[PDB]
Amino acid sequence: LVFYDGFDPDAGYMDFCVKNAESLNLAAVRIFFLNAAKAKAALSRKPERKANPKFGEWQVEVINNHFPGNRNNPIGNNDLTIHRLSGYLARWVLDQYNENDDESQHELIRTTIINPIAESNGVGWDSGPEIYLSFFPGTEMFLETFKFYPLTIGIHRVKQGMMDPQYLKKALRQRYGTLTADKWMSQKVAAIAKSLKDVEQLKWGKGGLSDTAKTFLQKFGIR
Amino acid sequence: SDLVFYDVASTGANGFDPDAGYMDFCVKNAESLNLAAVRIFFLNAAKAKAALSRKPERKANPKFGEWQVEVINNHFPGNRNNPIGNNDLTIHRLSGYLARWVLDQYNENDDESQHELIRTTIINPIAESNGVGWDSGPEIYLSFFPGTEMFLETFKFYPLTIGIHRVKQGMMDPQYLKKALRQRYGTLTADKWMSQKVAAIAKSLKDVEQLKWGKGGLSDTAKTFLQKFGIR
Amino acid sequence: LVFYDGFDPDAGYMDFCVKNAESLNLAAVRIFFLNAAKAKAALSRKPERKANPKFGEWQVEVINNHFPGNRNNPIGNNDLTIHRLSGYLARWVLDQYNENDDESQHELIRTTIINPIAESNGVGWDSGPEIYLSFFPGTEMFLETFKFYPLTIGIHRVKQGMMDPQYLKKALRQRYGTLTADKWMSQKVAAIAKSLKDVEQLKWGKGGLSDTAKTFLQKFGIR
Amino acid sequence: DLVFYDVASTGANGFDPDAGYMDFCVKNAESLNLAAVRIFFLNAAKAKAALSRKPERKANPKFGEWQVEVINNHFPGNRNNPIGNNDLTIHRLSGYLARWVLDQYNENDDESQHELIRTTIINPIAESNGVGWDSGPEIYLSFFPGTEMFLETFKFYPLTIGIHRVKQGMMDPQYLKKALRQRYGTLTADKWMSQKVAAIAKSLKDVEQLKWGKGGLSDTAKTFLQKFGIR
RNA sequence: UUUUUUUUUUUUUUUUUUUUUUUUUUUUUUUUUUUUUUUUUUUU
Repeated sequence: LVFYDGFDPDAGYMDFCVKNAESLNLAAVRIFFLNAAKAKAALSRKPERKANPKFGEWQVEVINNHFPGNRNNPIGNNDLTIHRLSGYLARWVLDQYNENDDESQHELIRTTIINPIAESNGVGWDSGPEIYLSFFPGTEMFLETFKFYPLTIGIHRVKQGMMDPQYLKKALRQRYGTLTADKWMSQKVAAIAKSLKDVEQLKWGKGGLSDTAKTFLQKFGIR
Repeated sequence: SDLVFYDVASTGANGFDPDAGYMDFCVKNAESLNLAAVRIFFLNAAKAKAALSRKPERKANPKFGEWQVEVINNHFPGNRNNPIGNNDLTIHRLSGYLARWVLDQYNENDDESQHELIRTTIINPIAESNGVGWDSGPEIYLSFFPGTEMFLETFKFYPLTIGIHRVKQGMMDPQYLKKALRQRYGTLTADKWMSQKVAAIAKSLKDVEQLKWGKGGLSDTAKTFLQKFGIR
Repeated sequence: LVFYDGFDPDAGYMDFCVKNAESLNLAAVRIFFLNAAKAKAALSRKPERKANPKFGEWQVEVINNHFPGNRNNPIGNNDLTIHRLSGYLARWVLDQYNENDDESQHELIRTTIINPIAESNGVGWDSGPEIYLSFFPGTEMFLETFKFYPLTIGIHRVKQGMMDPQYLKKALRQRYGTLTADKWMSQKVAAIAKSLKDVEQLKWGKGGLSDTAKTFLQKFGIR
Repeated sequence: DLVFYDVASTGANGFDPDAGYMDFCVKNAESLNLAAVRIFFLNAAKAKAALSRKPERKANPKFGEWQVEVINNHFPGNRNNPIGNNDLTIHRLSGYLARWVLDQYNENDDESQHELIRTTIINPIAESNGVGWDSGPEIYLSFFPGTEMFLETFKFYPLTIGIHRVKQGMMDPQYLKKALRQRYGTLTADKWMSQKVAAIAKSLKDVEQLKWGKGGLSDTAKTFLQKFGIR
């Protein structure tokens, strides 16, 4: 009853890869990305402080504070949330891709791994492995790795009134490799603007069902 | 809530024709059907869904009244990708096939005695739970069963438009409409019937919109009673 | 896998009184009726199937299906919900009152036991023990005991657009002692109409939120 | 946990916040300063939660280097413990101190001392709706709880903030009731609700014209984002 | 359908208690894809 008055994800990734490089494969991760949603829900229902969900055949200790009451429980730099997984695991896939040149293996990834959030906006692997994987949440942790895309997708989304600005706040504090938010907002402006044009010219069309159906339903007042 | 998650494949197409599966079904079963059997089913459908999501077996054989049948189970979490041939049965597909079977019965004759029996016997909890009864029409009453989006023509678009009205009122999550929107109107693609049969649909909607949408109906004696005290 | 095709509160009361006559007193009950609300809330947050809430110093096993998902879990004729307590417990108070003639004890009840729903409509013990206690939910289970008041309050409420009719449905199926809904709707019409006049002439303004305030808030688009 | 207790029935007592405020300033003016208070306002909710564990009737918490005798009935069992119009709860402190800060600001027109105050003292709730000192002192501090004790002094803002909050469905209307029974200096609610209606609607318009974000965003971020056509 | 269940109504008090609570490479709240497939709301 008496009163007075630093998380690095690059580090967290090395930690995470170490403990799990062993147990990972495409089919496991694929299944994670599909149910990233489903678990956010369930964990909000569970009152517990931790949980060990299983994706396919890869169980993992994640911290739960999706439950209403836990939302403010502090978290160590090696701890996992679904968000942090989504980020780390996205980065993993990219690393799997750049590992090699194999068109056969590259095609396996584009076949196995699938990103609903991206596909829901008509964006596919053909657009770019970076830009594709940037739609997964948690990629704001690795702006240099993902070429500002996780940011600029957000920017572009906010510009079209499809996202509440307050969801950018996560990304705007994050580093660019070894630069503070305050520094790179100043230095990397053109680079960011390049990375936005790149985002702008994607097809933001397909994904929202067929076009016929899009419109049909609009006729009877819906979205 | 036991936080086990699984794959969800693509395996595109499958070309499932419900009219095809329906005939195969009537052939194999017409023999063993009757209002008592079916009546029961429609009341224990959701019951049977829940119970199959415990039983880990791939196939099951439930029994309604005195009618047993081979259904495919993948209500159970792990089984949700088990592939299904266009003659096989899920609860869903039965609910659709049987809903149509009942319609055929009604339309078979104009016997006021047999229609009597049908209204009286068979019952759609979902319809009644929106304050809707047989008197609104047969086609519209049975369209409230799930599975009837397999036969959009046969039920005069009502399965689609019920869904649309449901969304328009924020009574339903739009994900659940998507089922219908990929279905056919007898011999058309969605792409086609969405383009052409728009007027026909808006009619079907108007009909659905003019139903006594109550949620939890009342008894008829209660209204005439309350109407004594100036309530209506 | 194989399929085919009624709760009597008079009985449920005897069961309930038996198991709890022992542990009850005014100060306990009083506290229940105050937090009847607060528990409806909390139980909706708890995912569990049962709960043992404590009112003052009287703990009790009640069935929870205030949680969204449990709402359809079937319930035995001896089981308690808050609603069924509220009813039973209301009946208990009346029985306490008619037990005796003691003006001293009668005054202890009017002092100890308090009904917000009644007082919020300006209705107090002076109106009648029956009519007062009829504002408590769950009294529809005992229409004969509470002289059609639980019903007619509802009727009168609906007449003044202060209640959605659909809340009367509970009461309209309930018995009058040993008569079906279908029978007494026919036979007891005058009696009901007497019990409604009785209701009509109470004071519906006082006790609640002051009329000045009612309006004030309306001016800034509020009720 | 579901452990329900009884409820107070006694009425009116007399708690005159202007009275209790002077007694308080008298007893404590001595020991107060921006550092102490600054701290309080940041650990107020912290202290609430901690007192609802400590079963004692009274407590003596300390902020910065300022200790004080508060009355605890955050603890479940204690919620009916009766309180004299000179005693302190966290709530009443929040109100008293919010007023103390205002007196400080108004004491002079020293741009140097106002500087210090804006810089030091900080209302998490105001900042967490995207509101800062620049919106005005009276309006900024009204976001503290307890300031409904002094509706005049804070230009109705404590009431109208609450109203706007409900109008937006950001708040449960039960929590407005506190204010609606309070005074406007020398009037009953009954009176000031009747008469000072225009004055209130003004105070509302002011509150409604605040930059109601929710969660701040650094000033550099806005000017940055304004390069890409975002505000 | 229901002698079921659930969702509105929960008193006065210049009283008391209960939601809001900034900086942060923290945390939480949006976006979650194709098939006349399958699963997941609707159930008198």
